[PDB]
Amino acid sequence: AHLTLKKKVQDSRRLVAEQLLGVSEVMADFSREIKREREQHFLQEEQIIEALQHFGIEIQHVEIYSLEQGNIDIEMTIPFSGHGESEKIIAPMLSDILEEQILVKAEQHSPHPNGYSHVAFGSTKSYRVSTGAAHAAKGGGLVSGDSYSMMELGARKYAAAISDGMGNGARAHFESNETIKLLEKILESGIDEKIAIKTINSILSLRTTDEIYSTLDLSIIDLQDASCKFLKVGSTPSFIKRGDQVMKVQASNLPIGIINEFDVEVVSEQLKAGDLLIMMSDGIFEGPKHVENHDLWMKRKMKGLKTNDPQEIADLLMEEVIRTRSGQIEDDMTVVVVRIDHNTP
Amino acid sequence: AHLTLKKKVQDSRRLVAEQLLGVSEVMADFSREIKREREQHFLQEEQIIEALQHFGIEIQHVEIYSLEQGNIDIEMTIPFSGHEKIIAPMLSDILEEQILVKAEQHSPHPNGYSHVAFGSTKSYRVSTGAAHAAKGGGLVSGDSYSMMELGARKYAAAISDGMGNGARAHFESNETIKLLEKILESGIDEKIAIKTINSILSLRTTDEIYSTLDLSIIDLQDASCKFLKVGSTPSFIKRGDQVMKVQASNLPIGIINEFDVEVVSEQLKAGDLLIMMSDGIFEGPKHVENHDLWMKRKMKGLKTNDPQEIADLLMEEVIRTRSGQIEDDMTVVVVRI
Repeated sequence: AHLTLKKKVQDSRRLVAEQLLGVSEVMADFSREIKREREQHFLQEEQIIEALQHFGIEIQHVEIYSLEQGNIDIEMTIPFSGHGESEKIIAPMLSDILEEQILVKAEQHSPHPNGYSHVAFGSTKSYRVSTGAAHAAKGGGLVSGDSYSMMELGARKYAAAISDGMGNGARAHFESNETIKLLEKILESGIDEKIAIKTINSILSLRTTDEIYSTLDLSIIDLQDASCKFLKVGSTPSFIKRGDQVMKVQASNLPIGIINEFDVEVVSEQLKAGDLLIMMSDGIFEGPKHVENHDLWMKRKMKGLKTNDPQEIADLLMEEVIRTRSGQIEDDMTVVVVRIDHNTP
Repeated sequence: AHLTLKKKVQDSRRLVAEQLLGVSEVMADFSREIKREREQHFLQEEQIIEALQHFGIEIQHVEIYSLEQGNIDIEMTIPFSGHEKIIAPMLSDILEEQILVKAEQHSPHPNGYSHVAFGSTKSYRVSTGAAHAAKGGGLVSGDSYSMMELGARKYAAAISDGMGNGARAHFESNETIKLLEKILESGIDEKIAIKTINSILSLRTTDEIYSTLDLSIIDLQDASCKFLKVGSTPSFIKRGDQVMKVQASNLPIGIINEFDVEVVSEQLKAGDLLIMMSDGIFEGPKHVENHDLWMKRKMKGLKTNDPQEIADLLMEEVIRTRSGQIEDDMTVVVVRI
């Protein structure tokens, strides 16, 4: 409730600049963070070659292909020698990485007095992951307004994202499918997840509307110690099932765009082997039209599930929401399940 | 190739990272370019207040609302005085454009009440017109266009195509122009504004990934034009009876080319007609070898200067080459000076 100020084109021009300066800040903040990751691995590489010279080990042949904390892969070649010397030179190799355990793969191919022993070292992963999902559209036809994806990023972590958006058929998929495709590439870079969401949230800021773009739900399970990073930027609830318990995780923040200041909060939970992480969109959680308490209804539905296969769990919950109606589907429905259990190699 | 590249996921993610550093590079360069203009507007502002002070009227309460080379608008307060001569030097220190007067003398009394406002001057009036059509002749077309004015200095016109189908391409075309409508509005170098759009739209590292673009910028200062073409989409200029075609060798939007986009400049005068079309109109007539010579004879047959009629009478004539069929999305934009 102010004056007129009808010469407002300049006020819009300089305001759009701050939108372009704001996103340029998170891009520069992303550039210095990835450069910091380049300097750590480079410093780790220098520290590794000095440690070899000092310890009584032979530098007959060496090749370093890549050195990420998740995907550790280096190759060496040393004289044949004898006994457990191929692995007791690895004890300092674990300590030089300071964080990761290293295993040995020794390929000795020289049935002659001359020494030709080629060896490769790789990272170790714990907790094997099993996946499965169920998909459904509002009209049950062709393409749904909800999009999901779940891919593994090397050895360390398994990712799972779900995006919603608008309710229209074509108007919501092209906007929801693009979010996951943009997230599927930014998460592949190996950047901090809390920063990766601000970077996606900044790029997708368009028109300065309310609830502009695709809401999203990201869950990343670290295989190092079976920890999870619950990132909710779509305000969609998620659940964890351990035997017969059902623990609900939720977070306060608004959809993707520039709807909130001071970005997105992270939520962490600790799980063990045999646990079941199920996620759904708003079409399943608010699916049944004749239900008041959607939290108790979703908890009791899982306690009746008597299986550990993640594929069946996604379907028995999906069709149970359909059972509450006369086969009706009043909204786009999507559910993703992930199970955790050790490798036991 | 080389080895069997077992753990390519490491080599494939370092490449995706470098793609994301490239767009982060032009974004930091975009920030330094607008900061350069913000330091230019600030350095000129300090240059203004000392020149305004040295005068028998004193600065009093001068108000500078905004000072970009396109929209110059400032207000001052001066004594009643009598017989605008303070604006001829005010135009010289800014070193560009021209300034007009707008001084209204309120209170016809020997008081010192007198408000004044100064604004930029624009030359060469623009006239617009376009024609729209869908692939199946339906409601949803794969081509999207827009033509808005950015203050006083320039009139813009963009056309994007993309895929052939109506649904898969309507989102990619509508998104390109909406993203272009915000990057051009910020006020930045046109050559750098294109590398900003193309870097953001780099996704999946495919061939001919996203929407091809056709940008035409008409400067109202001296009637110069900046032809920016991403996708080798031809355009034409009509002056009386001449038909000049502009083209560029660069490839569609994405990261399909290195060393960014070449800029093309042209000089036009009054009465000229800038027409633009997508690949659905230029390749409209299917039983034609030379699409350029065919399009040239069609414009010499156009006998009107109304930009709206030119867009329809050219589009409807492309339909006549077929049996009323529309084999692809069609879009044409006409601009007169």
